[PDB]
Amino acid sequence: EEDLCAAFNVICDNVGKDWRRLARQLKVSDTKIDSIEDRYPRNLTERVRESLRIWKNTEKENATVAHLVGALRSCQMNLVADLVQEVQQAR
Amino acid sequence: EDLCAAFNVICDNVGKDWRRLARQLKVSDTKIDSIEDRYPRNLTERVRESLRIWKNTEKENATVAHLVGALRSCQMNLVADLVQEVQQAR
Amino acid sequence: EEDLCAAFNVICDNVGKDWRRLARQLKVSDTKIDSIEDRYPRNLTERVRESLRIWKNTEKENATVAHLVGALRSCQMNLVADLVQEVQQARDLQ
Amino acid sequence: EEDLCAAFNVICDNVGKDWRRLARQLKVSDTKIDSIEDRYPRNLTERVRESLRIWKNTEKENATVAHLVGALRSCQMNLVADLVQEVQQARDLQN
Amino acid sequence: EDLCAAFNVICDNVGKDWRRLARQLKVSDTKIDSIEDRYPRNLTERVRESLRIWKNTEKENATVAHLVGALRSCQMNLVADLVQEVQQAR
Amino acid sequence: SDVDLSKYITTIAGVMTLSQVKGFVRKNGVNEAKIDEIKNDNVQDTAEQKVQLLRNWHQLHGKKEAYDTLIKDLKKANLCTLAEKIQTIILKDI
Amino acid sequence: LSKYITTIAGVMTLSQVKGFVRKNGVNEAKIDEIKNDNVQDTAEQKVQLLRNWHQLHGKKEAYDTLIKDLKKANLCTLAEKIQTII
Amino acid sequence: DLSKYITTIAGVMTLSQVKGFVRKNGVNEAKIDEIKNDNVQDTAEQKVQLLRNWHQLHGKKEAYDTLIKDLKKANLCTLAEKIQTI
Amino acid sequence: DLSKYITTIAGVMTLSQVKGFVRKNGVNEAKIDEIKNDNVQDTAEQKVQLLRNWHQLHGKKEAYDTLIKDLKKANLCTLAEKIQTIILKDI
Amino acid sequence: DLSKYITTIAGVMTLSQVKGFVRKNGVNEAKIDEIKNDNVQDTAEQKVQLLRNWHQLHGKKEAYDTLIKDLKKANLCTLAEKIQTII
Amino acid sequence: YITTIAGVMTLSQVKGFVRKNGVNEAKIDEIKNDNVQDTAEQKVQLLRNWHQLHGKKEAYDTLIKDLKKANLCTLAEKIQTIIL
Amino acid sequence: KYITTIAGVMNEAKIDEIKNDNVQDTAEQKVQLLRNWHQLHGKKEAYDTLIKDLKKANLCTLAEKIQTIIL
Repeated sequence: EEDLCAAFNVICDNVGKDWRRLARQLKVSDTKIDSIEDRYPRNLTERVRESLRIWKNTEKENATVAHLVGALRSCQMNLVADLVQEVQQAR
Repeated sequence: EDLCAAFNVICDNVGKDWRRLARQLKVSDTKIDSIEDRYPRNLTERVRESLRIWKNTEKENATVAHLVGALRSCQMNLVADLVQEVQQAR
Repeated sequence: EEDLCAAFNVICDNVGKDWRRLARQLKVSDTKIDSIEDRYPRNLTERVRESLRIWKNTEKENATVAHLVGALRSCQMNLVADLVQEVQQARDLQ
Repeated sequence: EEDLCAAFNVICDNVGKDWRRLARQLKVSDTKIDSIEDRYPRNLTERVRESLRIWKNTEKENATVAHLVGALRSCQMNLVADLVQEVQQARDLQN
Repeated sequence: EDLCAAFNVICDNVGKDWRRLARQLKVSDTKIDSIEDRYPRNLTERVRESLRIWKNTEKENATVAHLVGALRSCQMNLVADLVQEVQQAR
Repeated sequence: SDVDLSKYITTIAGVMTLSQVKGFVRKNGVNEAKIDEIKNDNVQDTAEQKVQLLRNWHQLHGKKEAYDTLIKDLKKANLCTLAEKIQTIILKDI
Repeated sequence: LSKYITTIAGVMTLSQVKGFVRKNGVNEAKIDEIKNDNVQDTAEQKVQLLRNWHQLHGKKEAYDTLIKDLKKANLCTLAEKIQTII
Repeated sequence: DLSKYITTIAGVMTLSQVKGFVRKNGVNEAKIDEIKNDNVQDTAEQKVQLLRNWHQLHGKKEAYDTLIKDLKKANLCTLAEKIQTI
Repeated sequence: DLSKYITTIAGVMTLSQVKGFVRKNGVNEAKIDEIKNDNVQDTAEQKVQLLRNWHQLHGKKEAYDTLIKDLKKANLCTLAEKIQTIILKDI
Repeated sequence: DLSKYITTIAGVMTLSQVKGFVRKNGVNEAKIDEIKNDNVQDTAEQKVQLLRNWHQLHGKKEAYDTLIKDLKKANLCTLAEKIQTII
Repeated sequence: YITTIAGVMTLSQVKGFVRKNGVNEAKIDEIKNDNVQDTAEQKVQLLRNWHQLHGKKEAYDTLIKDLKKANLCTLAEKIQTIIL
Repeated sequence: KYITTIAGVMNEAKIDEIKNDNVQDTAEQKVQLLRNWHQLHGKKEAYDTLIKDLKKANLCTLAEKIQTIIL
């Protein structure tokens, strides 16, 4: 299911400085958060994409769509959860 | 460059209020966050980056006159007047 | 050996930006700190692992788990030192 | 020659985080500014030296101490302008 | 190695006000900018770098007595006393 | 209506003042920790505090039924003139 | 008023600086933004209110506006001293 | 194991009193200044890092009841009981 | 030994008194004004930093007795008694 | 020569005094905003950087006299004398 | 309705209601100095701190007792009913 | 220093700014105003100027009190 990438491009363009909440409500540790910060010093969208990529690799096949549209609810982030729903509905 | 000469008049005359020029010139908020992260302690470079992103989005449309009009719409005119005054001089 | 390595992974998974505090207390020179910082600029965990390899290869025989835990106690790394102790305690059963 | 490199040390030894203004005035493109920024993300003096070397290579035959001071005075930098002029006089008196 | 322990009593005691000691410790402002650009979020490492560059520029003159005298000059007494307690206990 | 406030956040935040924005969001499901984080993140910067508070509210408040509840709360806040200003701004923009 | 804001602000209190820019058309949110970003600091508040007016209005015909605004409301007593500086 | 709550305790409470608590429990002002300069204009990461440093200095062995008691002494009854709900 | 007691002592004692006390023990207005300019609208770090500045300028030895003498150099008997009581309770 | 005495001079005046002195010199508000937003929660760094900016605007020649004349013109002889004694 | 409570209650009434739950002088001074000419936000923060200090229980009863002590129980009950 | 001990028990733009910035703090505003006036009067002959100002304001009680504080 490539719909994750369509949803992934929505998230990279919808959350900025508060990306740490995504890496904490999801399956990422604080040491990995610091590693992600180090890997991309100046960029931010690369970091927000990398946290999601790490989470996807961790969850393997369990988390495809709903485990993201619902993981964007416990960390607030409802608006991005609404947006990823819309892209999946159309395509 | 013709735009570069008119660009330096804006990168050196507006400071903290660069978010207005960025947002009211077709730049998103995640891109603004990327600009802030890229220049944690810098303001002129932040203004230059916002202007550069706007110019990259507009491409061919990105001419001086549209920039002056957009500045005027942003409630600011002195930098719009200055780039206009330089435009006649140069 | 697997005894010390199981404690290295807890270190490589619990300390972030403070990888130089630890190495200064862990018998690592400042020039070495700068060299490792300029060697792995895109992998913090690799930097921590390289900081720990210097101690694991310099002390050799004296590089025991208890020594590492005590050194972590000295440098105010008490939570992670406890986390290493639990693994040593759990693995001491076998 | 040798007398050209002498005035490069004082400017490298004075301006720090504000090498962007010098690069902009000394005819350095924004793409090259970003290239130097990414190449040397921690060493400021290396970035300043790179900007000055780019300007000197671009000007070639027009790269002289007087032109360098004129450029350094176009972008508002007058403390360095006096410092560069001070070193240049000493070289002539010495030889 | 006596000066190595001296930094550890200062590298973890003094905080954001390292600039006063650095300039008092005969350090140029361009080198201060280089330090602040080399370690953007490593203030303790910045203090370590400033003291290292001072020790490098003083060489043989970089002794504990010089360090404590300079610290006491720029209204930095407790760190001067704490580094005196360690050298007294040693 | 079904208008989208994603491209209107900057302007509307510009119209409102900081005290009114704070009181409204605190009265519309925003805690104190986020308010304090915005305050100490953008100290001496209110034109960005307004935008950050509005963005956080509208982010936790989803897409559907956002402008409507904004105007409803403003009407209950005895500040209808700002709501009319927002209506005119949206009508001119669209 | 190319670079004259600092000197002219030294004659007018904060009441007169705000009362003049407000009659020019500066938004009350912008006044609030400076006040909340420079609280307990009157010296910086005066400059930024006057600087944004110079931005909101523009450069052409700058000085003629202050003379009329600072003396129309029976405030011409001290308005004579401002011209001495210029 | 309180490693999974430090990301929430910071999120349910302000920064000033968290800094006061970690300083009271035995962290020096140099570390607080280093953390503050680590993330400029970012108080969420600052809070999680201050709590992380407090936890590092305290230790895993009995890392929760001491925190609850210390907060109770600081009149944090609301957040001593709120940690259990979440 | 006031190294660990700069926070609680600052918390109990008010800023309008901390400033008066430090402006009797050799402080300059190029540092108190810097501290006022920083930590804007936050009179907790201000108190902590004023007390820390006094203690750092006055060194380690002769600290608690210095504070008590300075407090007694004005109408602050109740504050001095409270400080003595909390010191006794702590140790 | 004020090149090595900027910091010691800067540690005598308040931030408002330094800002007013540099504004009277003729520095743009963009530089003030940039220096404030690059060194936040650090008043000493703001002051020293403002003085360095004023120095780069001005020159080594006629620098001490300019500073003393500007400071005396604002009825601030207390700080002006201190610079002379320390220099 | 913290702002409404501050507006309806007098300044002396607000001080008494704050002191009726153990409000330290240092905390009051910090709140006053950290928020100048913003009495609404300062009052809201002070009331939040007082509610946090007094706990979840013995809060409505404490407010009722404070209102009774000021002989303004009827006015106070109106504010509480609107909020809850 | 001296302004702290000269506080005792006692360009209009600067006065207005001091009043506005410290409206709720009377002691701080008074200290700032006294320090500004002392700085404007000049460092030299501070005691003589203060004594003359006190005498011209019919405040001999403060001048006598100030003399005791000085010596």
